[PDB]
Amino acid sequence: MLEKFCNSTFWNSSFLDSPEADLPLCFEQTVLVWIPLGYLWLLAPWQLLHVYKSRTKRSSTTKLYLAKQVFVGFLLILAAIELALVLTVPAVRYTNPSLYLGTWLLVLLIQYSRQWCVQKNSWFLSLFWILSILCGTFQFQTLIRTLLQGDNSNLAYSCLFFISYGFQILILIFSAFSENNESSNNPSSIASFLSSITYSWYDSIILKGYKRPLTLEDVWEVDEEMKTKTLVSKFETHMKRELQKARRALQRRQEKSSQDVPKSWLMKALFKTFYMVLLKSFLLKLVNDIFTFVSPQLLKLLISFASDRDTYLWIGYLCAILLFTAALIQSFCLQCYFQLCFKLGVKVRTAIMASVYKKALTLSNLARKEYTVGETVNLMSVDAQKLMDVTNFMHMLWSSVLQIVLSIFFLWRELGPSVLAGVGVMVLVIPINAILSTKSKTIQVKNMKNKDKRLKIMNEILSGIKILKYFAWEPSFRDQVQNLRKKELKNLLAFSQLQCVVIFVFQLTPVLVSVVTFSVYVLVDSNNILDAQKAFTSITLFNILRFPLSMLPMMISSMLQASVSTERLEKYLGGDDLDTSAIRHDCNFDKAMQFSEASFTWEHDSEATVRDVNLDIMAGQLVAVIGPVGSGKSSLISAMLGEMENVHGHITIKGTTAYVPQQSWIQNGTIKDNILFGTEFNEKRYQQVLEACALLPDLEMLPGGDLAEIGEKGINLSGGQKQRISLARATYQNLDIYLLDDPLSAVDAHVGKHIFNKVLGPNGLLKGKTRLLVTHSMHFLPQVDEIVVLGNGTIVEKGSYSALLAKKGEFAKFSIYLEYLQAIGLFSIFFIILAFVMNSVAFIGSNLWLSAWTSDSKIFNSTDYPASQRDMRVGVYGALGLAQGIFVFIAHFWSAFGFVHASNILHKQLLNNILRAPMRFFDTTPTGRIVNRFAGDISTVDDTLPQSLRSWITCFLGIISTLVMICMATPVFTIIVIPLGIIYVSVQMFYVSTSRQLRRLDSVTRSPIYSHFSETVSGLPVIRAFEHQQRFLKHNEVRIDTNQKCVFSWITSNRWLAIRLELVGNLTVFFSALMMVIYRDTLSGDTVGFVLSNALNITQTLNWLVRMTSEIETNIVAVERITEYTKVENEAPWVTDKRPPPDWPSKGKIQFNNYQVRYRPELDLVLRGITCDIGSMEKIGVVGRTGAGKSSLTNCLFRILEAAGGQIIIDGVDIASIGLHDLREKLTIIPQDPILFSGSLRMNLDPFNNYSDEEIWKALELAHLKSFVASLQLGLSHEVTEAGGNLSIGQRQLLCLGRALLRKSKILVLDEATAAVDLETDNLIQTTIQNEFAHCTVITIAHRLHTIMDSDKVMVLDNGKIIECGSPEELLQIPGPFYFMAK
Repeated sequence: MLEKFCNSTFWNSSFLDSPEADLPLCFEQTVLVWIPLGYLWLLAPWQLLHVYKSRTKRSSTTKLYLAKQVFVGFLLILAAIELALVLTVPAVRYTNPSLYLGTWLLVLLIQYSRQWCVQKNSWFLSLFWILSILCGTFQFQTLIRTLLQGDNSNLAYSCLFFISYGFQILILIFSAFSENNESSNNPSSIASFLSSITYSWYDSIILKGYKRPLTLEDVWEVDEEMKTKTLVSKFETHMKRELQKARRALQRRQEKSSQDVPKSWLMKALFKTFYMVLLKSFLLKLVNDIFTFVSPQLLKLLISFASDRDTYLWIGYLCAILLFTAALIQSFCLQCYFQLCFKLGVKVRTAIMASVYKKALTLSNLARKEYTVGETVNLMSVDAQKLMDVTNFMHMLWSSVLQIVLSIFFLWRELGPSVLAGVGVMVLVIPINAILSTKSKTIQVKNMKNKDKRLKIMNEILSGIKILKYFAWEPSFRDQVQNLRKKELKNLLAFSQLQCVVIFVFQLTPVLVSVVTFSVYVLVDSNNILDAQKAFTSITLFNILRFPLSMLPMMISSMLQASVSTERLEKYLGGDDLDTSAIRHDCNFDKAMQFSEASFTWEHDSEATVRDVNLDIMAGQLVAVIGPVGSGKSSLISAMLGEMENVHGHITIKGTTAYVPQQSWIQNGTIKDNILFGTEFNEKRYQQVLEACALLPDLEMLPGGDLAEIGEKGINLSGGQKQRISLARATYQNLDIYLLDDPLSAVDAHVGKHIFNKVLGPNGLLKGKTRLLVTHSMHFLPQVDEIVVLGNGTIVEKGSYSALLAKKGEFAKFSIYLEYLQAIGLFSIFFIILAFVMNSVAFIGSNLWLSAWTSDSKIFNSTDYPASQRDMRVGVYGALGLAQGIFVFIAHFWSAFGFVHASNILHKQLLNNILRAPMRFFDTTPTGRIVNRFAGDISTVDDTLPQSLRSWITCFLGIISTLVMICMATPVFTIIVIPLGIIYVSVQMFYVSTSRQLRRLDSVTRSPIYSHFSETVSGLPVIRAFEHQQRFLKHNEVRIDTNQKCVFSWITSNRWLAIRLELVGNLTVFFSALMMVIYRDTLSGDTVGFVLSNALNITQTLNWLVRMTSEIETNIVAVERITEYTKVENEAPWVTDKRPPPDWPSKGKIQFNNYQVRYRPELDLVLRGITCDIGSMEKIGVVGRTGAGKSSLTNCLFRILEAAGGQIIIDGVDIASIGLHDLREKLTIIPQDPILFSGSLRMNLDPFNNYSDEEIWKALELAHLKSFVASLQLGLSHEVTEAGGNLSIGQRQLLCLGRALLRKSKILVLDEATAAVDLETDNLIQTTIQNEFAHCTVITIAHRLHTIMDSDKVMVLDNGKIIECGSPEELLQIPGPFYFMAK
C-alpha cells in the first residue's frame, strides 16, 4: 500500500527483531485506525435504519446519556483542534483528523439514536469502543516510548491523542452501565451489552436469594417473546402448513397402492420456525471451537520461548496476553451459546407441550379412545421432554466430529503416526464404558422388584402397627425385613463395584493414553526424541479430544430416543379432528331442539346405537326419556354433545347447552371453584343452588365445606355427592338447554325428591328451561311434561304420563456429614482418603518425571540416544502409569465396600428405633411421611449419594494437585491463590445457595401442568358441552408460563457461575504463565510445560467441584431426615432383669390403684384415679359412653400408655417393673379391627413357628374356620392379600380368634369384637369364648350390652371414672346409668 501518503516506512520487519520493537508509525496510524472507522461506516446505516424503522417512545434524558454524550463532544473538540495545528505536511497527517471529525459526528448521532430503543448500549456501539482501544493501544505505547526516549518533536500530537485515548476508555466504562428503566420487569432487554454477555444483570437475584428465600413472584417474568401465546401461534402456522403438505403425500401413496398415519413432519416443522435461533449458534460454535485450539497452539510458543534464553521478552509477554484474551473470547462466546441453545430448549418444549393441549380439546373421540389418561399425560411429561435434552446438545452432532477430526490433525503433526495408538485407547474404552453401563442397568432394574417387595411389606406394617405392639411380634418382622434387606445388599455390592470400574476406566484414561503414545513414539524409531514442545502440546490436546470422544456414544442414545418419542407426537397431532357437521347451533328456527331422522353409532364401522330418531321438542318442556339398558338411553345425550359419529341425518339444537355426566368429573380446587366454574360470585344464585342441592347441610361435617381441597389428592366424596355437585354446577350457570344423566342414580330418595321439585319441577329454579332427563326411576314420571320411552332402536310412546303410559304399568450443618461418615467407618475413610492422596502424588510425580525426561533432548539428539537411557525413562513412566492405576482401583473399590456398609447401618437403625418408638409417634405424624422418608432417602443414601461423593473428592485432589504443581515451580504463585481462592469460594457460597432453591421451585411448579392436563382429558366431554374451551387454554398457558420463568431463571443462574469460574480459570492460567515469563532465568524450558499444560484443565475442573458440591449439599438432606428418626426417643426396654416366674400369671388377678394416664403430657388426664380389684377367673364387662376411657383402659393393660399416676399389679407383681415383652406374651387381646399381614395364613397365626400345624388346625376348628381353610386350594399356605382384603370381615375376626385360642393366656381382653360382626357369627364367637376361656379372667368391652349380661360384674366408665361396679342383676335394680343404657 501507499507509503508516500505518510512519507515513512509501511513494513520494516527489522523493527520486530530488537528487544525494543514497535510497529512502524505509518502502518500504525493507517491500518489500525481504519479498522474501527471502517467498522462504523460499514455498519452505521443498518444500525440506523433498524432504529428508525422500528420506533419506540423516546425516554427521559438520564444523567449518563449526558456524560456519554458530552465526552464524545470533547473528542470532536480535540479532533477539530488537531486539524488546526496541522493546518497551521504529510498527507496522512491531515486526513486522519478529518476521518475522526466525520466519525465522531456519526458516533454522536447513533449514541443519540439508541436512546429511543430499550437496549441502550447495543453490541455495535459497545464493540466499536473495545475495537478502538485494542487497535489504539499500539499507537499509545509508541508515543509513550518516543516521548520517553526524548524526541519531543511530535509532542503536540501526543498530548491530544493521549486525552483522546483516555476519554475513549472513559466512554466505554460508561457504555457498560445500563439505565434502570421504569419497570422493564426482566432486566434482559435493558441490560447493556457488556452486562448481557457476562450475565452481570443476574447479580440481583443471586444476592437476593442468599438472605430471603426465593418465591415465584421474586423471579422476573420470562420475556415478551417466549410467552407461550406467541410461540404456540407461530409454531401453529408452520405446523399446519407442513401437515397439509404431508397429508397430500399420503393421498398419492394410497392412490398408488390402489393402482397409515402422516409421518415425518414434526421435526421439519420445528426447523422452519426457529432457524434464526438455530443459526445464531452454528455461527457461534465455530468461534468457540476454533478458539479451543488456540490455547494449546499458544502453549507451544511459551515452551519453545522458555527453551531458548535468546528469545526476546516481548514474544513471551504478547503470548501471555493472548493466552488470556484468546481464552476470554472463548469463555464469552461459549456461554453466549449455551444460553442461546438452552433457550431453544424450553422454547421448543413449550411450543409442543402447550400445543399438545390445544389438540387434546379437538382430537376426535374415535381416535381418543385408543389412548388412556395415564399415557396421554405422559405424552407431554416424558415424551415431550426428550425434545428438550436432544435440543440441548443437538449442535454436538457435528461439533464433536469437527473437534475430533481437527484435533487428530493437530496431534498428528506434533507426534506423528504414533498418536494413532493414543486415539485408539479412547476408541477402545468406548465399548468398555458401554457394556458395563448396560450390565449396571440390568442389575439396577433387577433390584427394583426387591425394593417394591420391601415397601409392600412395610407400607402394611406401619398401618398395622397397633396389633404389632400388643403381641410383641416385632422381632419376627425385624428379621423378616432384615433378611429382605440383606438380599438387596448382596445385589447392591455388584452395582457399586460395576460403577467403580466405570469411574476407574475413565479417571485413568488420561494417565494411560499418554503412556501408550509417549512409548510407541519413543520406541519405534531411535531417532525420535521426546521434546518439551512435542509432549506438552500433545498431553493437552488429549484433554481436549477426550470430551467429544467420551460423550459421542452417550449422545447417540438421546438422538435415538428422540426418534421414537417424537414419532408418537406426530401420530397424535396428526389425529383426525372431531367433526361437528352432525350438529348445528342456531336460534333462527323457532323450535328449541330438533332431530332429522338421524342415527348414531359408538363405533364407525359397526352397528348403530341410535336408529331413525326423530325427536322434536320446544322451549321449556321438561322432557324425560326412559327405557331398558342397551336401547340407547345415554346415547341421545352423548349424541347431542357431539361425542358420537353419525351415519346419516342431522340433529340441530337451539341456544346454549348444559350437561351432567352419570360418572362425575370433579375439577381440582374448592367447591366454590367447581360450582362457579369461571363466572362471578352471585350470592343469591350461589345460595339458591346450595339449598336446592341439599349441599348446604352436606358442607357442615366436611372440614372445609365452604372451601375444601375437593378433587384428587385432597378429599373423597360419596358417589351421590359428586353427582350433587355436578347438577349444582349446571343449575348455577343458567344456560339455555339442560341435559341430565340419571341424577337419581346414587342419591337418597327424599333428597332426590327435594332436588326434583326444587330444581327440575315447575316450581324449581329452572321453570322454563328446555330440560332432558334420562333414567330408569319410575317415581317422578307423573310430574314430567313428556316421557319418550326408548325402544330397541326407536321410540314407542310420544306423550305424557297419563296420555298413554298410565293405561297399564307393565313396562315401567456439618454435623450431619460426620454422622454419615460415622456410619461408613472412620477406619476405611482414612485409607480411602489416603489412597487418593497417593494417587495425586503419583500424578504430580508422573509429570515431574516427564519434565526430567524432555530435558534429555537438550543433551542427546545430535549425539545418539543410548538404549539404556531410552529403556529406562520409558520404564519409569510405565511404573508410574500403574502407581496411579493401583492407587485408584484400590481406592474407589475400597470405597464401594465402605458406602454399601454405611447403607447397611442407617437402614438397621430405623427398624431398631422406629419399632421401639411409642404409639404417640405414629398417631401424631401421618403414616405417609414415614413410608416416603423410608422409601426415598434410604434409597437416596445408597443409589446416588455414593456415586456423587466419590466424584467430589477425586476432583478436589485434582485441583490441589495442579495448584501444588504450579507452586512447585514458581513459589510466588502461592500469593496469587489467596485472592483467587477467596473469589472462587465466595462464588460457590452464592450460586449453590440459590441454584438449590430454583430447582425446588421448578419441581414445585412443574407438577401442576401435568395434573391440570390429566384432569382435563379425563373431563373432556363436559368441557365441550359448556364451550368453556377458550377458558382452559388461557388457563393452561398462564400455568405453563409460570414454569418457564422458573426454568429460565435456573439456566441463567447455572450460566452466571460458568463465567465467574472460567475467569478464575484464566486468572490462574494468565498469572501463572506471566510468572513463567518474568522468571525466565530459574525455569528451564520444559518445566513451563507441566506447570502450564496442566493449568489449562483447571478451568473445567473448577466447574465439577462446584457442580458436584451442589448435589452433595442437597442430596445429603436425605441422610439428615433419616438421622432425625433414629434419634427419636423409644419405649422402655423389652426385657428387664426382674423376670417373673415362667408360669406367671398363675391366677389372673388384676388390681388397680388410683391409676392415672394421659395420651400426651400436654393433654388432660383421661383416667382419673381408677381403683379396682379383679379376682381370679372373673368375667367383667366394661360399659360407658364413647370416649369415657373404655379403650384407654385396654391400652394401659399392655403398657402402651405409661402410667401418669397410680399403678397396676397382676398376681402380686407390679407390671411397671416388668419388661413389656415379658408382660405382653402372657396377655391376649381381640382387637376391634382385625388387621392381617400379607403372606401365608400360617404366618398370620404364628410368626415364630412355635406351634405345630395340628395345633393350628385344631385352633381353626374351635374358631369354626377349619372348613373354609380346607376349601382353600393351598390351605395353610394360602396367601392373604394386603390387610386381608380377600377375606370377609367375620373371617378375619374368626382368624383373630384363632390367634387368641392358640396363645392360651390366663387373661383375655375383648374390645368390641362383635361390633361389626353378624349375629350368627357373634353367637359362634360368644360360645367358643365361654367354653374355651372358662378358666381365664376376661374383661369385655362392647357397645352391645347383651354381650355383657353374662359377665360376673359390670364396670361403668364415664368421663374417666368408675361410677358403678356390680353384677348385672344388682345394677339393673338400681335406677342408674347402667339401668338407663339397658332400657
